[PDB]
Formats: sequence, C-alpha cells, structure tokens
Amino acid sequence: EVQLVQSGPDVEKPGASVKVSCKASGYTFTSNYIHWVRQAPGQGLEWMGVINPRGGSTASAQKFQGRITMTRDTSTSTVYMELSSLRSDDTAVYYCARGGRALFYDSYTTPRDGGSWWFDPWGQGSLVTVSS
Amino acid sequence: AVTLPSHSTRKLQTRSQTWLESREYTKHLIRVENWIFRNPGFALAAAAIAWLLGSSTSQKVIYLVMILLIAPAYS
Amino acid sequence: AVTLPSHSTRKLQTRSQTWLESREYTKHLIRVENWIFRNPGFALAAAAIAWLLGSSTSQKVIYLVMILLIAPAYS
Amino acid sequence: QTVVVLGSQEGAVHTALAGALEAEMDGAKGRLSSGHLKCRLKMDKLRLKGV
Amino acid sequence: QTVVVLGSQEGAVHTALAGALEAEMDGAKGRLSSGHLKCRLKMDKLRLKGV
Amino acid sequence: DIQLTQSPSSLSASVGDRVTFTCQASQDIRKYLNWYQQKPGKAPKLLIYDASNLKTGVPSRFSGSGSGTDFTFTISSLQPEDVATYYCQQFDDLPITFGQGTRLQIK
Repeated sequence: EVQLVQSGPDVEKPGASVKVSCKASGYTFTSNYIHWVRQAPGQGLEWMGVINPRGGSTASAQKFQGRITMTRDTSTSTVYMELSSLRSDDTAVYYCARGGRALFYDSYTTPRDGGSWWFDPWGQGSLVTVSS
Repeated sequence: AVTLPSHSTRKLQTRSQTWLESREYTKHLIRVENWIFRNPGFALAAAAIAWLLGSSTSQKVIYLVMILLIAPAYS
Repeated sequence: AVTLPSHSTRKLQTRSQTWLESREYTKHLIRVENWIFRNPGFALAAAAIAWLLGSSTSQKVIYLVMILLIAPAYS
Repeated sequence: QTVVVLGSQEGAVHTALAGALEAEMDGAKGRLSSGHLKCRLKMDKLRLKGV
Repeated sequence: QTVVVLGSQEGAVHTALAGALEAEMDGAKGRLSSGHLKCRLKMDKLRLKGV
Repeated sequence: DIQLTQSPSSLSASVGDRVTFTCQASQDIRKYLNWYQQKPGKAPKLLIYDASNLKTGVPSRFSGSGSGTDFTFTISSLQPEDVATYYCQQFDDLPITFGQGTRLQIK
C-alpha cells in the first residue's frame, strides 16, 4: 500500500550530523513531495522542509537554513535528510509525508492541495536524541 | 558596487510625490555647477574644442553644452 | 545626499594602484551599455536627431556619441 | 594582496531609488499608497430617498 | 510627513572615492605608501671596501 | 510564517458528546487549512483536508468548516478511540505552521 517507512531511532552527539531515511512503497516515487516535519516531545509539530524526489530540489524553514540538507535516491526510492550542527534542542521525532500536485519541482502553492496533503504516509517516525 | 541603476530611468509618474523627487530635480545641475567651479579651465578648453567643430556658430553652443555635460557625469 | 564629487575628477597618478582603479576603468562604459540595452528606441531617436545637425556626415557620428553619452549619465 | 570590505551601501541604494513609490506592510499585505484604476460605473439603481 | 533617516552612506562615499591612496594609521602615526621623493645622492664619501 | 492559534489547549468530555475546536490565523488563509488527530507516538487518524472535506476511510462523525480566517472543527459524537492530540495546519505562503495542539481525555 501507499506507505513511507523510516529508519530506526538514533543517538548522536552535539555538533555532529544525523541522517534519517524515508523509503516509499505503493506509489510512483517521483510523483509526491516528501515533507520533513519535526516534533519535540514537549511541543507540537513543526515543518522542517520539503524535497522533491524528482530532481532532488530542496526548500526548508527559516529556523534551519544552512543546517539541513535533503538528498534522494530514485533507484531505491528513498529520501535522505541530513541535519547538521546538532544541539540539545534537536532531540525530537522526525516525520516525512507526501503532498501531491508534485508535478515539476519546489513547492506548488496556489495549485491544488489536500487528500493526504501530507496526511497518510508517515509510518513509524524516527526518534533522534542528541546527548553525550 | 557602483549602484548604477538610477531609478529615475524608470520613474513612476503617479499623482503622489515620488521617493526623492524634491531633491532629484536639482541634483545633476548642481553637480555640473560644482564641477565647473572646481575645474574652470576646462571651459576654455572645451570652447577651443567646440569652436573647431560644426562651423555654424549655433552648433558651437550645442557642442559646448554636450562636452560640458559629458565632462562631469560620464567622466 | 547624492555624493556628487567623484574623486576620479582629482585622481592621484602615483605608482601604486589607486583605491578602485581596476573596477573604475570599465564602469561608465558598462553603465552606458546597460542603459542602451534597456532603452533601445532612443538610439533610433538620437539618430533622427543627430542626422538633422551638422550636414557633414562625419559630424553626425560625433553628435551620436555626444547624445548617447549624455542620455545615460547627466540625464 | 589584501581584501577590502566596501561597506554598507544602504544609503547609496536609497539615493539610487530616486523615482520609486513608497508602500507599507500590514502583516503580509503589501499596502500600496499610490496608483489608479479605470472603472465603468452603473448608476442604474439609485433612488433619491426624498422625493 | 514621511521622515526618513536616509540610512548609511559608507558605500556611497566608497564609490565616490575612485582616486584615493590607502594608508594605515597606528598610535596616531599615519603610515603612508605611494609617495615619491627627490633626494639627490652625493657620492665621494663612498669607497670600495678593500679594493 | 503565519501564526496559527489553536483554541483551546486541552479538553475533556464523555462518550457521545459534540465538541468544537477553533483555529485562527493572523492572516488570510482562505480555505487552506487541514486537521490532524495524532494518538501519542502512533500512526495517526485522519480528519480533514481543505478545512471542510472528509477523506475516504474517515468516519463521518468529524466535520470542518470556516471561511475567512476562523475555522471550526466539530466532532458530533465523541468515542473512546477519539482521544488524541488535535492539530491544524496552514497551507499558504510556506513557512507551514501547525497549531499548538488540542488534547482530549475520556471521562
């Protein structure tokens, strides 16, 4: 079925970089933007950024420019998000879900939305814990 | 770094006052005025140049205006 | 606030390189180049003006250079 | 060979902007205070209320 | 009244100098390069050491 | 970067109640809002796309409305499997903002 499956939880040191995978199943991999969304335990959701699995272009929030990098793998149908310059604030759970009308690249704002804007695919999530 | 697009090239003519219009409609003239105050000999030099072109006694004044407005700005 | 004294008016010619000489010896030419790229019709307008002055067929080119270097800079 | 910071050019861009029109912000709305508009005008349905 | 600070003119004057000679200054002591000097040499106190 | 206030912070009700949630954006997001419920640490349950529409597979006890900037989510009948944390999400201008959350508790 249509499903995104992530890697396991990771424990990293402050100042290092973590890499979280996001593999697709059940749909054409180059047809849905993969959005990455963090969630601290004592806080709600927060959108990290967006990659297109076609062409590998990125965009992200103002709180993380320069700290986040998103790569793709069209062969294995996988999305890699590498978060660098880790701190104790980055201990969170990371999510990755679609959102369609993902024809060419970037974002696609004013055209259509909804129908798993990015609701469906999320799977198990990835706990990332930054400590010593 | 020389921010060469003066926006007076593409000024908007709407019914409000513009961004610097009040200080804009004198600035090139007083720049030429300060330049000819600081370099008075180029007036005599440009007269000797412009007298050699045109041979019409009314094109001479046109070449004077041309040279004496080239020399402050496009110089 | 228009800081009109360009110091190229009073440049010093000493054996060292100056303050901005390397970026200075192209700037007026590429300013005129960008202006005639953005306003191509004034070339035909200035040709029709300058063809009416001089009646000499070599003063025409001089008036062309004069007008087309007035129009970007002191304009 | 040394490098040179050429410095804040903010006032030079202000002097380069001699010809633009001002505007303001309300949150995200760019409020323009200039500009015009052509408009046909239907005075069909007007009563005087006091005949 | 639009009361504008009109900002900061560093890049304005840095563009305005294009014929300047950069010096450096330390305790005031303004040291300067790009000078020339017309010192006339006097010989005849010179002598080859051990001809 | 539109700030999306979600009212209230947390609620509690018994089984079979009607409950409403408010989300107010600081700017005009006209119909670009959607709604999540998230069970803690789990794959969530789907509520609302486009601020007024249900998805196939969702039970019809959930509904959403809202026209200008104020948006009302509505559960007609509360059930014991509807305890979750409720979120609302902007669509416009793309610093995509979520609400703070709305927790429920079974009485």
